[PDB]
Amino acid sequence: FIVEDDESLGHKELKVRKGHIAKLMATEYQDDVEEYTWSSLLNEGLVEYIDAEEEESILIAMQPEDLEPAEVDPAKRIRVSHHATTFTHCEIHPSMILGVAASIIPFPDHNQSPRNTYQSAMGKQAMGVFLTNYNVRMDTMANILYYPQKPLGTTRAMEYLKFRELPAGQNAIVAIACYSGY
Amino acid sequence: MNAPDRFELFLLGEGESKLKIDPDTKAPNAVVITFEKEDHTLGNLIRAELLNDRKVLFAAYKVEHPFFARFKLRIQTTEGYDPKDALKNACNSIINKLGALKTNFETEWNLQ
Amino acid sequence: FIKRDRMRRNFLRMR
Amino acid sequence: ASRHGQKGTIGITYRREDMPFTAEGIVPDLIINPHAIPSRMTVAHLIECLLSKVAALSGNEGDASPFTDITVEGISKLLREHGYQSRGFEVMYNGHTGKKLMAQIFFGPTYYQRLRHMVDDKIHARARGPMQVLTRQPVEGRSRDGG
Amino acid sequence: SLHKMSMMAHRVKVIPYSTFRLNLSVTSPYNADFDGDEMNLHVPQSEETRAELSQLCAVPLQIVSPQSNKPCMGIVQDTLCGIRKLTLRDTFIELDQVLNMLYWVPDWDGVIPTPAIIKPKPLWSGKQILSVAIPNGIHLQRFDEGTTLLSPKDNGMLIIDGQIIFGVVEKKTVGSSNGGLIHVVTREKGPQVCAKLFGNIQKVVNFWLLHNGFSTGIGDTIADGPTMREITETIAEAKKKVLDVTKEAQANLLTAKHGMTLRESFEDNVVRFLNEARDKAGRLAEVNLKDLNNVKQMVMAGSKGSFINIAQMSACVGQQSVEGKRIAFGFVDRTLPHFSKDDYSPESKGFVENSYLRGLTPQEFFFHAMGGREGLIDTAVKTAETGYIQR
Amino acid sequence: SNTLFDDIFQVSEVDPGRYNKVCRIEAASTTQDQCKLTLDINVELFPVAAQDSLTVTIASSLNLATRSWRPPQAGDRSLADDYDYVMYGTAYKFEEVSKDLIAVYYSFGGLLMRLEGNYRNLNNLKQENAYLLIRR
Amino acid sequence: TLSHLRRTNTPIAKPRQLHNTHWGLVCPAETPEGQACGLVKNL
Amino acid sequence: EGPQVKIREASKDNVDFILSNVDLAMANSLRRVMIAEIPTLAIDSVEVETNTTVLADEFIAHRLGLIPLQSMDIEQLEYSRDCFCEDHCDKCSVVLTLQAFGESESTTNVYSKDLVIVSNLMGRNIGHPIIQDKEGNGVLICKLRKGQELKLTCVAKKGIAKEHAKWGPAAAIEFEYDPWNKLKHTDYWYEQDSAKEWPQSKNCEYEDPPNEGDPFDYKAQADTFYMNVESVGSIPVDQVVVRGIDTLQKKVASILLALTQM
Amino acid sequence: DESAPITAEDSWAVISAFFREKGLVSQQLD
Amino acid sequence: RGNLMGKRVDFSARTVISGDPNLELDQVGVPKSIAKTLTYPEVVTPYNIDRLTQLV
Amino acid sequence: MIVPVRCFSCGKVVGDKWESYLNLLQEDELDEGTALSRLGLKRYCCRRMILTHVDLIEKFLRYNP
Amino acid sequence: FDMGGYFIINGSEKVLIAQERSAGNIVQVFKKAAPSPISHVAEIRSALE
Ligand SMILES: [Mg+2]
Ligand SMILES: [Zn+2]
Ligand SMILES: [Zn+2]
Repeated sequence: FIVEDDESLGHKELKVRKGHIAKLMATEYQDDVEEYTWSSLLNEGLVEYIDAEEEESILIAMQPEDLEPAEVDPAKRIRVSHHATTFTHCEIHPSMILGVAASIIPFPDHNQSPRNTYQSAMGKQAMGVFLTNYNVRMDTMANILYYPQKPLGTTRAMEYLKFRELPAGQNAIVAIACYSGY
Repeated sequence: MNAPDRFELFLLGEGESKLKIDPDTKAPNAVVITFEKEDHTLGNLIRAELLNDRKVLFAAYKVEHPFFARFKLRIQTTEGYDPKDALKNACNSIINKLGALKTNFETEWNLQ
Repeated sequence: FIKRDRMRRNFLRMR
Repeated sequence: ASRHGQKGTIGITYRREDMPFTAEGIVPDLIINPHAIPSRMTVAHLIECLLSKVAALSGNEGDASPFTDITVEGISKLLREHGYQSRGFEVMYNGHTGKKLMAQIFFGPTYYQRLRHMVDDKIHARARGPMQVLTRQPVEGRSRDGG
Repeated sequence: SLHKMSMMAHRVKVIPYSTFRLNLSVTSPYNADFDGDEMNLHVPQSEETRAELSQLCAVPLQIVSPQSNKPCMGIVQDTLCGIRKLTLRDTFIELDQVLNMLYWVPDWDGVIPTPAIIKPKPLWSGKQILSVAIPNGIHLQRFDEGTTLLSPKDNGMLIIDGQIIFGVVEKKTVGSSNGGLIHVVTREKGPQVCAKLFGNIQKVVNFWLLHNGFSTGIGDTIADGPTMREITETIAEAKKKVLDVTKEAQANLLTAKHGMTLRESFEDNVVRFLNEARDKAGRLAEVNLKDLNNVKQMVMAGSKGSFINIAQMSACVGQQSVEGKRIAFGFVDRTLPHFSKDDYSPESKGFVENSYLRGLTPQEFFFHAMGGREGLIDTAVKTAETGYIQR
Repeated sequence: SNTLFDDIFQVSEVDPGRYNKVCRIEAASTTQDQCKLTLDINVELFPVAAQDSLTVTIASSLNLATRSWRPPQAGDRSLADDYDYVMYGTAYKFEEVSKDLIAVYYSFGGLLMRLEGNYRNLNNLKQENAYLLIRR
Repeated sequence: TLSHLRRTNTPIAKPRQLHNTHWGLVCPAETPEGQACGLVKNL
Repeated sequence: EGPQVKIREASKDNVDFILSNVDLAMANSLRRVMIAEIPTLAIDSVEVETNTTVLADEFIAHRLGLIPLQSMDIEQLEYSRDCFCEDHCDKCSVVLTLQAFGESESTTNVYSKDLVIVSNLMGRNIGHPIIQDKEGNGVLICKLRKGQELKLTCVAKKGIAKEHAKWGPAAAIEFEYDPWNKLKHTDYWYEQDSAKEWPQSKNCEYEDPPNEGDPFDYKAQADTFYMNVESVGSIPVDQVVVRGIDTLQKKVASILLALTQM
Repeated sequence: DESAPITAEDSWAVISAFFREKGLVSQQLD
Repeated sequence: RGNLMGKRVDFSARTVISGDPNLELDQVGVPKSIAKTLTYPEVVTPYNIDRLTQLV
Repeated sequence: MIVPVRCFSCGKVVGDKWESYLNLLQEDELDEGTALSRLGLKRYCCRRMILTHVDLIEKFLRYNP
Repeated sequence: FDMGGYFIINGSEKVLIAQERSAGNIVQVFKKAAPSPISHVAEIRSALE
């Protein structure tokens, strides 16, 4: 996102606002035809593509509402302050710094990092249903779970990964007990 | 190929007593008896009843290892009170408790 | 604390 | 394996009536071992199992998206109201004696993955198989009757 | 396979279903666990080898490691968790049960000991039952801090004739210690007896654990809402103790003592403050727990975890690190752009002041990935150097 | 058969250290000023009040032991019935604390008894696996 | 199948570590363990 | 008389009761009987005539296992093994077959109710597939579009749930006692208050409050239990307990019988 | 309103477009 | 290395391991199959000739 | 795929609830928690199954055969 | 649900992986604190597009 500093409020905010978003789900929910697609955000100067070299030069914000307006649960993680004036960008959403593999872990922000790394490797040999057309491919060594189940603790990302239509496991009623030694 | 059948989880093996009347030597008028082809339900009862006869010194059982329908059962009585003939006196009794219960539930039901 | 989708019912109505 | 690097295997199978059970009559699919937790830090594996329980009660889908405000306390009270112990714990009954269990059990659903590494692919034994060409040694390779 | 005792000669019990199947307490030497590891087997073909195997490479013979003159096989897992609860004073066991537990021990004479309580309600105490499996003759005693022949907080060990008398059986006694039990039986009655001892102590303590059950759960990671306050106070003093120091350097009014630069001394000045504060916190959370709190038991049982684990769960995660230095200014003068430059502040350079319970904040999370990998690389190489070196 | 040792012991104090059933007791002879006791018990089955003068009996056996515990029948002219409370254990330490001040150390199955007093009163206490019988 | 397509590679300072600059560019979490820890990394 | 059974609720298909005046393992093993050794018919061997469908064969044949069947007159059927018959007959089994066709243009479902018995029941009352929906559409088996066929033959046999869940007459069994924790077989773990965050059993009505401020009747034993059986429709619930107990009676009496072979 | 400043939960809208725009193989297909 | 200090040998088996409390500290469970393939010769003597004959 | 026949843990009646489940949603604009409720699934091991099935076969059927 | 991203060679799904390289046309400085007489090395790996 592109912070904007000279703004009607007399301080910084985002060039993106509600109407923009409104037409989005509007265009999303065609599915008349105006197609307020991602591209439009660009040529409207809404969000700016940014690379590594460029980052050296800027000062980004974690979450907009978190930070941009100048200004509680004990169970909440403790969050940093908005002292920083000259923000020029705000992150789209930080949970978008994870690979395909990571954003299938529930709550990857509560575990111990190598666990994730272990998890990252593991799904890639979790069996599941790799591709719906499967009945007609003549591949070798394809493995298909029977009654795949969409998980419970999903993750706002994973929808995009269409996991919830080709899931790779089952919810199971597990009990953490020292039952019989075995 | 390595898989044992399933009737003889209850079907008597041939030339094999369903039980095994085995004297033990560790205690007088004690005994250990081997049960082919069954499981806790049969077992655990047969203990509990045997903790209520008064003429019994000791009674306990275990399943050695999950994979067979055998557990083992150990009775010790007071002197001159055979544990075989302490089984009947137990076992006769349970059916009594059921032929008591069942009909004392049969007539609990025609009431519906 | 949940996932809600049909707000197309809202958004097409809110529109 | 769980979704957190708890790759484990199947110790053993217990048909249902041996599985320890709760008052409600549920019986766990699958039992893991508390010593799995402590030095795996696999806290998220707990919270999922909690949240997943709440979801299957309410009907929603637990949002396990990371950097979200959704604390534990929030999840907890939500669980409580549905009539369960706040921390997902439950009374459970041993399945052999049909007795109470002198301590209470963690309990919920939780997403599990299966993995390729089935045993029937990993077993083989060899007593005078076929030798190599070169050193007349027993051949290698599991599919090939290797040594 | 890089012990002598990485290969031993087990007796064969032919079973059903298609895994290799083995008793746990020998899983420590193979450094093996059941997360899928495979294992090879070899069958000798002529008598001498069988004799050569049996009389040398049998497991029971291999129990004191000639490596560091102590046993290489404690009683280590949930059993070691299970055994703890059992030998507690608070515990008592009743006839119906005491009966069965005794039957399990297969070496058993057939003599019901006296219950430690009659009138009312004949009733045993765990320690006694356990004293069945232990063979006679044993004498063993160890006096911890504050162990007295009365033992008010129930420390130490004292066993006589094969009769536990006081103390709470645990790792330091039945694990793989210096001169805990298994060491002693071995020397006294040879291995063969000790082999049975491992068997029986497992058949009992499991059985009693089965019907006692044991579990864990998030609650075990929740602390007293108040003591959470103090954690935060200890968090605070640090930042104070951190912020204070910082100006002292910028005031140019800092002295590194002779040997290290201004900045390097500034580092040790800081990072100490962080670790100690984190540790100063974890202490409290660990202290605040109940004897109920299962993980607090697991650690007290010595079977898993340690102070650090729980301190990382509930108290705080504390400073991440690469190369032992703090996180480094990766871009110019700032690790991550979401911060300005010259910002050395603990949270910027890569402190972590939540705890695994209450989630990690993107900057923190990223940071915590850094060190988490650094371990992995190190693990990878530190093996490959070791494996080669040892070769 | 016989009381190996008896005397009154007023409950001077009771401390329930972290234990749900189990407590630390302090009692002393009325008869002789120097005879004392700290002993554990399961309170439930005999819970406790400060300054209860407790006469205390030990009585190495029952009739008036290489013996698998047996369930009573009837009219078993045992002991401990006119006594309130009973256990089973064995000594493990004959500590001679001073001049004829002695102490013994009885664990009962994990339950800890520590007398102290005059040897001369305590002559009867020699490595018998004794019982414990307190009333009132 | 997906992540595979968004893999990278790096044949062969310390190029196995996880530099600040990888923020949001390559996954701070996923990397196969062993010989290629670090040198394989997914977008 | 012996133990007592206060039947509280009876759904068409669920039976609750309190099990009064009874020892514990008794209560248990009545239950584990209920789950495990209730003889029952169910589809086992699955010949396939013709499968166009998208499902792998046994994947069908699998679920064809778990289709509950009328099983009142089950005892008038004897077991497969005990059939000297040519491996099945009207004495041992029921043979069902199926004629499913993807004819219409919309997707065409499949249900149990599309099954046909093909064997001389001797008028028996077993095997009629179980339709616990009003609409007379039973279990969903499979989906057919335009132009997919399924013809097949099936043999169903007697058996008990232990041999394969399919033979289960029983579903999840409620079980509780001492709902009031008066017995102390269990220690309520807690952070603050067993009272506060431990919902009282439904059953806590049925037995008094703990009238606390009282000494502990250590000698209290368990009886007056709280169970809620729940069948599938393989047999209605009252016939389960009947078949449940009579089984256990038929069990112990076996021991004595062979015992009498001293 | 139409010019109102945004809330986090919006962004998922923004994102879901981005993928609808591109997909996951983008640089490959590009 | 690959063919003198170490080599592919016969009379071997390998699989995954599973814990078990009910096995004696020196025991090992062998999958009933594996045992059927591995073997070990034995010499007829007056003693085992009986049993051996029966095995055959 | 297809709507497993009865649940792994409980085993209560699912191979009927399936489409009944649906009409509820479309016709009654009805929430899930409410839905499974008036489906008569008061336990939750079941309140797992149907809640997280995936009816895939409604994809395969698209293919010409 | 497929997404392409790849080829088929002799009928088998191959995939080009991103390889990675140093970027061309970059001035770069290092040290060489090896005792060699060259205590700083600036480089550039010129490439023609
Ligand atoms: Mg392993
Ligand atoms: Zn027949
Ligand atoms: Zn269910």
